[PDB]
Amino acid sequence: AFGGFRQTDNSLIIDDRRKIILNTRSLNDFQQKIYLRNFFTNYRPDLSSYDYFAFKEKLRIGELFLNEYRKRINNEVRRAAILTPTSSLREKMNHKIADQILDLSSPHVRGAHFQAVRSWTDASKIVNYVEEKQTKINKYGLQFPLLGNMTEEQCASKEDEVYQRLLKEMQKPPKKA
Amino acid sequence: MFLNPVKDSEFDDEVKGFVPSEGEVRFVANKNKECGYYLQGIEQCRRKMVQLAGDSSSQFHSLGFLPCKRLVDAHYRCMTDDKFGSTIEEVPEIGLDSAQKFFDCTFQQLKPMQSCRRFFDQVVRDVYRANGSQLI
Amino acid sequence: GVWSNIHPTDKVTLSFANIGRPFRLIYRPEIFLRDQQAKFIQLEKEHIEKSKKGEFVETTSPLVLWN
Amino acid sequence: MSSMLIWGACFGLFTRAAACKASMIPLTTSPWKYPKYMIVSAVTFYYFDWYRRMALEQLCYNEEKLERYQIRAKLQSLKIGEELSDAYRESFFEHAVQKNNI
Amino acid sequence: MFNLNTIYLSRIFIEFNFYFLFFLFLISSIIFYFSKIISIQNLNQNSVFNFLKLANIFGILISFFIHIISFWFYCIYSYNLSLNIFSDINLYNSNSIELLNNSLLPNYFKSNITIDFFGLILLTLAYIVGFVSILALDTRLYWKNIKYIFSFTIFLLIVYVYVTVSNILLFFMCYELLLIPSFLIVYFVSPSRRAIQASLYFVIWTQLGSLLVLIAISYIISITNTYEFNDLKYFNFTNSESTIIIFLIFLGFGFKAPIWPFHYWLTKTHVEAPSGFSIYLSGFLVKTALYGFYKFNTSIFIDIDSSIFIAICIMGVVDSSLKMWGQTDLKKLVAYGTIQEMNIIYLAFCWGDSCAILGGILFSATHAFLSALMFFLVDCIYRRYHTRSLVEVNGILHITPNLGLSILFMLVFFSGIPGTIKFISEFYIFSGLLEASPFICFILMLVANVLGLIGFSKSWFNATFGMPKKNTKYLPMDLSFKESYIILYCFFFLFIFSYFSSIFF
Amino acid sequence: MNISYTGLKLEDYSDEVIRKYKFPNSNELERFLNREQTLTVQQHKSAIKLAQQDFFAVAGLLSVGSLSYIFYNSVGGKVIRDRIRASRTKAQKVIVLALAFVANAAALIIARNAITAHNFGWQAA
Amino acid sequence: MSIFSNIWINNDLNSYGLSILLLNIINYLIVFMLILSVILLTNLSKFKSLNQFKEFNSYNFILYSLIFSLLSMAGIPPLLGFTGKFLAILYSSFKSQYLLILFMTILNIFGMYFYIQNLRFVVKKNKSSILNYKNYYVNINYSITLNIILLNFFNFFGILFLSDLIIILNYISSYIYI
Amino acid sequence: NYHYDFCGRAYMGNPAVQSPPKEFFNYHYVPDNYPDALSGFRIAYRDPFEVQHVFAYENWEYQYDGQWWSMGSLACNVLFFCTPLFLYLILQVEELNSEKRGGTSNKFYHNNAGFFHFQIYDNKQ
Ligand SMILES: CCCCCCCCCCCCCCCCCC(=O)OC[C@H](COP(=O)([O-])OCC(O)COP(=O)([O-])OC[C@@H](COC(=O)CCCCCCCCCCCCCCCCC)OC(=O)CCCCCCCCCCCCCCCCC)OC(=O)CCCCCCCCCCCCCCCCC
Ligand SMILES: CCCCCCCCCCCCCCCCCC(=O)OC[C@H](COP(=O)([O-])OCC(O)COP(=O)([O-])OC[C@@H](COC(=O)CCCCCCCCCCCCCCCCC)OC(=O)CCCCCCCCCCCCCCCCC)OC(=O)CCCCCCCCCCCCCCCCC
Ligand SMILES: CCCCCCCCCCCCCCCCCC(=O)OC[C@H](COP(=O)([O-])OCC(O)COP(=O)([O-])OC[C@@H](COC(=O)CCCCCCCCCCCCCCCCC)OC(=O)CCCCCCCCCCCCCCCCC)OC(=O)CCCCCCCCCCCCCCCCC
Ligand SMILES: CCCCCCCCCCCCCCCCCC(=O)OC[C@H](COP(=O)([O-])OCC(O)COP(=O)([O-])OC[C@@H](COC(=O)CCCCCCCCCCCCCCCCC)OC(=O)CCCCCCCCCCCCCCCCC)OC(=O)CCCCCCCCCCCCCCCCC
Ligand SMILES: CCCCCCCCCCCCCCCCCC(=O)OC[C@H](COP(=O)([O-])OCC[N+](C)(C)C)OC(=O)CCCCCCCCCCCCCCCCC
Ligand SMILES: CCCCCCCCCCCCCCCCCC(=O)OC[C@H](COP(=O)([O-])OCC[N+](C)(C)C)OC(=O)CCCCCCCCCCCCCCCCC
Ligand SMILES: CCCCCCCCCCCCCCCCCC(=O)OC[C@H](COP(=O)([O-])OCC[N+](C)(C)C)OC(=O)CCCCCCCCCCCCCCCCC
Ligand SMILES: CCCCCCCCCCCCCCCC(=O)OC[C@H](COP(=O)(O)O)OC(=O)CCCCCCCCCCCCCCC
Ligand SMILES: Nc1ncnc2c1ncn2[C@@H]1O[C@H](COP(=O)(O)OP(=O)(O)O)[C@@H](O)[C@H]1O
Repeated sequence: AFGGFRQTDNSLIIDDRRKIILNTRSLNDFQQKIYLRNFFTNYRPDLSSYDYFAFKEKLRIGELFLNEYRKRINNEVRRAAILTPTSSLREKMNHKIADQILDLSSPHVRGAHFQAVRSWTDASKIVNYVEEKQTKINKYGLQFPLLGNMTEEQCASKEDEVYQRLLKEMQKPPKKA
Repeated sequence: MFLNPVKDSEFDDEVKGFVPSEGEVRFVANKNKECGYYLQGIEQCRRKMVQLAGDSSSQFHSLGFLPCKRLVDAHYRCMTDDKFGSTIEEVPEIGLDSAQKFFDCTFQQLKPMQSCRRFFDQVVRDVYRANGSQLI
Repeated sequence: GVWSNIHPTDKVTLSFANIGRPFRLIYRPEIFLRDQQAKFIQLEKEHIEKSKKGEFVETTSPLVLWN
Repeated sequence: MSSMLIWGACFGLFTRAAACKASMIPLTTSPWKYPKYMIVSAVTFYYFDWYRRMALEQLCYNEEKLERYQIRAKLQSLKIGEELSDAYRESFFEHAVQKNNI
Repeated sequence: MFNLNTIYLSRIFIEFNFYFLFFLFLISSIIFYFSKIISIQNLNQNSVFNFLKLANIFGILISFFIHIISFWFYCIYSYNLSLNIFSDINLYNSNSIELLNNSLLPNYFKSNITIDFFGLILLTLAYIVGFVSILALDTRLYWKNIKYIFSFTIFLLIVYVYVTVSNILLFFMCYELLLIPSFLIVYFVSPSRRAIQASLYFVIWTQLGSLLVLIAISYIISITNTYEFNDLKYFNFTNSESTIIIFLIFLGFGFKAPIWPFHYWLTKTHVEAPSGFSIYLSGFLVKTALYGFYKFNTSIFIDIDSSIFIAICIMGVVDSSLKMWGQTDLKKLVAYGTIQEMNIIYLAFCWGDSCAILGGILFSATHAFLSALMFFLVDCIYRRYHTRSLVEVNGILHITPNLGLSILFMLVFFSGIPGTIKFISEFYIFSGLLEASPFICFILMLVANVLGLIGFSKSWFNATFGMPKKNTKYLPMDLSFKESYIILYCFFFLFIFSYFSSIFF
Repeated sequence: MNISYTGLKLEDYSDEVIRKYKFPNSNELERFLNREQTLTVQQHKSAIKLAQQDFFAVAGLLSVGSLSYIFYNSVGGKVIRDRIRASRTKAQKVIVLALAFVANAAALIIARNAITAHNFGWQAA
Repeated sequence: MSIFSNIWINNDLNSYGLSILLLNIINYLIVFMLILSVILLTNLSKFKSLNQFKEFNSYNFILYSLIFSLLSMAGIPPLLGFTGKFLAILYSSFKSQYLLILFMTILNIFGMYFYIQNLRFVVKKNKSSILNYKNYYVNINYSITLNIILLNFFNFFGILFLSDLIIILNYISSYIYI
Repeated sequence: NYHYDFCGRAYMGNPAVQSPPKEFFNYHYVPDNYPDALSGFRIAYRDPFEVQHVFAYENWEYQYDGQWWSMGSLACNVLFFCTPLFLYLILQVEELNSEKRGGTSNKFYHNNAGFFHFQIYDNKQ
């Protein structure tokens, strides 16, 4: 069973919910647990242990994914430099590419910093973005060998499902406007 | 989880994510910490009932999972702060669908409690989003 | 094996990790919990009987014990 | 492993070997002391197993009484004026009236 | 395509390598004890000492091969476990796979094995550095200390239990078990007479930190009755308890992993200890403390500023780098280099569980190998030239060209040339520190990589170069095959470990 | 313990409540009871047996190869070893050269097999 | 002690500090008995100064028995005295006595060095002759050697079996109603 | 500029020739030590000055209380003494910059809820 450590402070604690008054030095183990030690120590305390483990993994993968965006845009800049002569090179770079380079700066992507200082809201947004990409991939089942593991029956069922989905999408008419 | 479908989507399935309010996160975390006993009780009682009356020839095979009803109702009341009814059947229409999904996860599909807690927390979150100032 | 066959936890962990906790809690925790809940058991029984009856008691509703 | 008798026999054998090594005498000296040590170790360790299990059982039983002492000791340890406070008044009356069944 | 066969093979390999080592040790010890009335060497060709040496060496080597295989299995298992957890997004589906234990061998200490990348890196370091040190201590073990041939096997068993256990108490006990064998080695195997006092200094200095860590563990256990190392997620320590725990943990583990000002014992022990045991000490015995500090500080939530700890680490780095110049003793100079590298590694762990841990682990590995190389070179110099002082040693290259070449390439590797895990670790740490505090990063880099580097290189260059005109009748010949291949293997690891999978780094 | 079927009557509970708390199919109940929803205990046992056999084979091969190499290449100096091998018979030389390599290679191949999941039934297209 | 609707819950065993004190006393007595048995096995007149610790520089059994006994008295982790010291610190933490822990640690480290410094004197130029001569030969007592061996085994492996001893001591102390 | 006559407080060896030391600290070995016999076991006589230099620093000690501050240069000694505080204050200023910007701060981050780096998390039946 969890216990507590005797407190020395002489402050008074008010619990409006239970309508009682306590003293910090007089708290027992359970009262200390209820009043002190309750603070949160993770981005999403509402999630269970397994759910927060998944959240942590998705956050790590999202950080790596933003770093991959930065690496890809840098590689595209290198490709542009090699293919296009210096004349008109900056004229062509003053487009989507330069805006993306600036938008993927250090505050938005953690290149080599020890920690990406993100609020819990920012972590939730990154995990949601990763989950959106995962859903888009899983729609067509592109994650069998990479980013996933499945049995033979699961693979066959996924192939059939993706075939049906592709057929329905093809049969759908073009979007207006 | 925490993903909303796109109403006007070019393709069949598209989802946009959202972040729940800090008040909602605090409420869900506090209620889970306070009522975690009931979820473990639900798991253990489900296993116990399956063991006791799993066989078709068992006398109590027709009363399956009924004893878990008290645990489920107690968990619902603990999560909802004894408001919005004293039973799961009294769940509001906003969370009725999520409650049905949770029941299918737990008793029909017999999926892991890791999975079914997602639907139970979805019910709680739906109630909290519907009310807002009523729970806090 | 034999020396630790008394308890699933290892002997060193038993000797050091458990400080001040009752041996009733270390061994046979179910009996400890049931003794702790003795009165709550009868309260829950009365609540169940009343619920079967017309009356519904909200004071003891939280007492739904499984261990 | 699981047999305390066999564990004690092995302990006695190794104790005899270690004693021979420490005394610097050949390990074959006084051969009759090997079975003697094995038997003595097996018997004593078997008895110690039984005694440890008995002591654990009796300690578990005594803890029930010790809980009664703790509850009553806690009430008597209350500082002056706290025995009629809302946080202890009902328990104090329970222990001073309901349990006054002599 | 990942299947349960790989999972069970990984678990079985990890569990059974420990029992392989334990049974080898048990059989060797039984033979040693029951073959002779008195457990000392018989000075003849038919002594059991040859068999014991063979058994120890080629138990360590075979267990190292099996550890390579098991580490690769663990890497695959962990990568696929992460993929399984991350990939599935359906709410109904959840990864809940339960494994049933084998019925052949029991779980040692009734504990379920848990393995991590840092723990397995530490175990690999244990294997390799122990192999090098045992190869070194052959000339030291003679006729009354042969019983210490099993010291490195005991170290391997202790480290295996240390890194393959999910119990806080067993973790702490394994960490504390390392003192007795090391003290006995220093006391009974060190040729120099000052080793007697060096051993006492080592014992007292390390035991002060051991007591600090013991106080921290008592705080954790008494407050939280749990011991599983994972139930701490559901219990939060108050601010006062957390700050006390972090301070105690940091100071206690820095007593072992040398930090300023607690490195007097390290200098004394390195100077006055066996040349073969100093390799093991510097390479491995100062990194168990880092591993324990990482585990505890990542398990506990800490709400205090780490500026004080960072300042302590940087002060230690600066102190060691400045003092490098004034050391004419090669062994003491290498000890100061060890202090510097260990302080940098410790600084790498001052940001909780941030990305700095990867750089810290890589720097721990590279420092282990580099310190092993440097201490082995010092050992060769001392053994063939009967002195390890710059004033008495000069012009090594012109009489022992291979040794001089090894010294020069060791200096090049220590300089941190690109293409080496040393350079990679420096890059990680400095890239993080530049954004953390760029001016502090500049000061640290300047000091360590200029002033300390110059002080370190002065003595080694002066020893390697020159003209050995003194005592021409007593000059040595060259390195042996054993020494040459040890140096080559150190260089090969330092070079090729940069190609290890980047998933874990 | 008040959590039991005693005292429960289907009349008290509504039809929807009973349907909600109705037992699933017998196959689903058996899978849940035996914990074989995804993998079977026999599959676990077979995997464990294969793992133990592979570990034993790998360890034995490594030990045999290492000891054979040591004893064959630890007879003396270069000249002594060369002369001994020259006097060595043809088959003895063949075994001396091949035993250690074959043992180590078999161990490494057995190690590689587990990580390489070639025996997957989806190979098609 | 917690109250929930007049139901007292006690997760603390009051009869535990006395058990820990008894354990410490027993451990110290065992280690003292080990060292004194080592002394009694030899000639008593030799040992009269801390310098005379070198006189223990005799055959391996006596030498290492003395070394490990001194380490156990100091409180080195694997040995027996560490069990008592660690459990005392654990109980102090349980009772929330940080100042008592501090003073205990100061005393422990000072005493640890006090015990350790004698290992320096244990070093001797040659092998000592501290055994009494009987029938023209040194008298080695098999019974005392066996007792020292049992004490050495328990000193080395007390951690493994400490749970049983702790159970027995708590069982004995529980009879006290305090 | 450094000369022995005019150094005063920056000590160094005197340039004048001196007779060899009669007594000096020397190498000592543990009793019953096994000799090191690498490369034929050839030992040369050690130079007294070289041995004295080898063992001088280990035995050097301050003669009187407070000599450390005065020896060498007082300003450099005080700067070296105050170095840890300078480092700590620089770190605090850099942390001020970090706080006001939003970059990495000096704290024990707890992104993982006690989940160690690539640890194996499994359950058993
Ligand atoms: C499920 C369980 C699993 C767990 C395992 C648990 C079990 C663990 C134990 C396992 C072993 C079992 C042993 C059972 C018998 C134990 C009896 C007993 O009490 O033991 C202690 C007791 C000895 O203590 P002690 O002498 O009283 O102590 C004196 C103090 O030291 C004080 O010393 P002191 O200096 O004052 O005096 C020295 C001593 C000097 O004297 C001595 O040397 C002592 C005596 C030694 C010789 C004894 C005679 C041997 C020959 C005949 C044996 C009887 C017939 C056996 C029939 C077997 C048929 C199948 O002085 C005396 O003479 C005093 C003692 C007087 C004589 C006592 C006679 C006792 C006889 C006991 C017989 C036991 C077997 C009966 C079985 C019956 C079957 C129907 O008896 C013995 O140990 C007797 C010796 C037995 C071992 C002999 C070893 C050397 C010879 C080996 C030959 C091997 C050949 C075969 C090879 C096969 C492989 C290739
Ligand atoms: C003829 C005897 C043959 C014995 C065969 C082996 C059978 C078991 C031993 C039974 C002996 C019974 C009689 C007592 C004789 C010894 C006392 C004595 O004075 O004899 C003088 C007798 C004659 O005197 P002498 O030789 O002239 O004088 C030498 C002095 O004794 C100086 O000698 P020394 O320096 O060599 O002494 C050892 C030295 C240093 O000794 C060591 O360091 C022992 C290393 C053992 C290897 C395994 C360690 C693995 C560590 C992993 C981490 C675990 C963490 C757990 C958390 C809590 C912390 C432990 O001192 C210590 O032991 C102090 C450190 C203690 C560390 C505690 C380690 C606990 C590990 C528990 C076992 C783990 C098993 C896991 C696998 C199974 C899972 C189901 O001495 C001998 O003949 C040699 C005795 C040397 C020790 C023998 C035992 C070593 C091998 C142990 C293998 C089995 C594991 C241990 C558990 C055993 C059951 C409880
Ligand atoms: C984790 C920390 C743990 C710390 C442990 C601290 C203690 C460790 C060291 C001491 C332990 C006791 C060792 C045995 C006694 C010494 C004498 C002896 O037997 O050897 C001489 C004797 C040597 O015979 P020999 O060489 O053939 O001839 C000798 C002379 O020529 C001829 O000899 P003699 O004619 O002059 O005398 C022969 C007589 C000599 O025997 C004696 O006179 C024994 C002297 C000691 C008496 C005190 C024993 C108390 C035992 C209870 C536990 C407390 C132990 C306290 C120990 C330290 C106290 C300062 O031999 C016997 O009969 C030996 C029997 C020994 C067992 C006694 C059991 C008494 C139980 C009483 C209490 C029962 C519970 C009541 C509950 C109440 C509830 C209302 O040894 C043997 O025959 C066997 C030697 C090899 C196997 C030894 C097995 C020892 C097992 C110890 C178990 C300890 C408890 C369980 C573990 C607890 C922790 C988990
Ligand atoms: C807090 C506000 C700060 C901001 C405001 C602006 C800065 C104000 C700082 C204060 C400047 C005026 C006071 C300095 C007096 C000298 C130091 C002293 O007291 O030590 C005893 C002084 C030194 O004796 P000694 O070192 O034991 O004997 C050496 C012999 O010369 C034999 O030596 P050697 O021939 O072997 O050669 C060694 C020589 C050469 O040594 C070397 O080559 C090795 C490197 C030495 C260090 C060079 C300085 C590097 C930059 C320092 C950066 C510090 C940052 C951390 C502190 C930050 C604090 C804000 O070593 C020396 O440097 C010794 C000379 C004295 C130290 C000069 C350097 C450090 C002074 C403190 C600077 C503080 C700057 C703070 C601002 C930083 C920027 C934000 O003793 C004497 O009086 C003998 C004469 C020595 C030459 C004096 C030169 C004239 C100085 C001006 C005199 C008028 C002062 C009026 C004061 C008015 C009331 C407030
Ligand atoms: C129905 C019951 C029937 C029972 C029948 C009786 C069975 C008797 C069995 C006797 C076995 C004797 C084995 C001796 C082996 C000697 C090996 C050797 O040479 O080693 C020498 C070595 C070396 O000794 P050394 O010191 O002389 O060394 C010589 C070497 N130089 C020269 C270098 C010094 O020492 C030993 O190992 C001998 C001493 C130990 C002997 C241990 C014997 C254990 C016996 C256990 C019996 C258990 C029976 C259980 C019965 C249970 C019934 C329910
Ligand atoms: C209840 C069961 C208990 C089992 C106890 C196990 C008993 C172990 C006994 C060891 C005896 C060692 C000496 C044997 C005789 C050697 C004769 C010789 O030199 O001729 C050369 C012959 C053959 O040499 P070769 O020239 O043919 O070389 C090829 C070698 N083999 C056959 C191994 C491929 O014997 C040997 O070479 C055997 C060497 C044995 C020593 C090995 C030392 C390495 C470490 C292992 C030691 C054993 C521990 C257990 C295994 C490891 C842990 C799992
Ligand atoms: C470096 C010194 C020389 C080397 C030896 C090392 C010895 C010192 C080891 C570190 C000890 C901890 C120091 C930092 C403490 C930080 C927390 C703190 O006290 O702040 C007030 C803390 C934190 O307060 P707070 O203000 O942050 O929040 C709580 C505020 N109230 C209570 C009002 C609500 O306040 C306390 O609760 C007081 C705790 C004081 C504890 C001091 C004694 C510790 C005893 C155990 C360790 C003893 C080790 C001895 C080793 C041997 C020495 C020879
Ligand atoms: C050197 C060969 C290595 C082979 C790989 C597996 C090694 C496993 C560890 C063995 C340790 C030594 C024996 C211990 C015996 C003991 O007391 O063993 C005692 C225990 C008994 O366990 P329980 O009592 O709990 O049932 O043995 C075991 O648990 C299993 C022992 C190993 C079983 C496999 C044997 C393989 C034999 C290979 C023969 C060819 C080898 C050729 C080498 C050149
Ligand atoms: N250890 C030393 N300490 C101080 N000065 C030294 C030392 N060794 C040499 N010198 C200096 O070297 C010079 C003498 O050179 P040296 O090689 O000894 O030739 P010689 O003594 O024949 O003149 C002097 O200036 C002397 O001060």
